[PDB]
Amino acid sequence: AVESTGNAKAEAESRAEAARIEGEGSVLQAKLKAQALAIETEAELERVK
Amino acid sequence: AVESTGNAKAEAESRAEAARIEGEGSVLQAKLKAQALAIETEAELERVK
Repeated sequence: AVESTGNAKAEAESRAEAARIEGEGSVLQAKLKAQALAIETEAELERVK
Repeated sequence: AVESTGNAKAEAESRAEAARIEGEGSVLQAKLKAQALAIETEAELERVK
């Protein structure tokens, strides 16, 4: 019981870790993507104007 | 009886463990996904506006 629960807990917490780093990393990368799209669509809107 | 119930209990608790880590991990990852979709659709709604 301790063995199977141990390994399953290990793989599961591994997925939780990957999910967390993917989480915050998605947050920051989406934020820089937000600034990028913002400045790009801004200059684009200007010159197109 | 103790043997079969023991092994079945082990595998079952293993599934419970995986279900729990999948649970909270789904919670946190869905939350970061929520912030990501929020900021992304926010900046998107702005520039599109």
